[PDB]
Amino acid sequence: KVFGRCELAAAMKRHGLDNYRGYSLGNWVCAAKFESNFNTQATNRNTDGSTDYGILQINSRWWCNDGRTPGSRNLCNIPCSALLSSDITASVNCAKKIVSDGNGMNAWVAWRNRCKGTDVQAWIRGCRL
Ligand SMILES: [Cl-]
Ligand SMILES: [Cl-]
Repeated sequence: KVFGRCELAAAMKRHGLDNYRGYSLGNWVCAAKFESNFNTQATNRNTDGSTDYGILQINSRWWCNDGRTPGSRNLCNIPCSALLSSDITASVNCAKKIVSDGNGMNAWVAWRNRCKGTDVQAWIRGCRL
């Protein structure tokens, strides 16, 4: 599913990501834009052989099981395909675990390079939240 910007903002808010671990909702919408263009089906292979899945490009080296990343953890205890659903619950629940691990949203390289330090509130401007 390719979410609309406000559509994804409302879904994230309803799932309690807004202000989670101190990250206002625009941070999550900005990260999702650059990680996946709001497309739940996005997948990308990493150089180490792991793959990133879903709206927040959650990786199989640590967080989900895709059956092909040797030496892996599955810290969210889910198949990586659950992160590609039109229902973003699994992506949100797993993102909450990732952002609570010590490095905050710096775990998402695209958030650090393209959202951190920018006016991230602009990502939810005009949305009826
Ligand atoms: Cl915001
Ligand atoms: Cl933090």
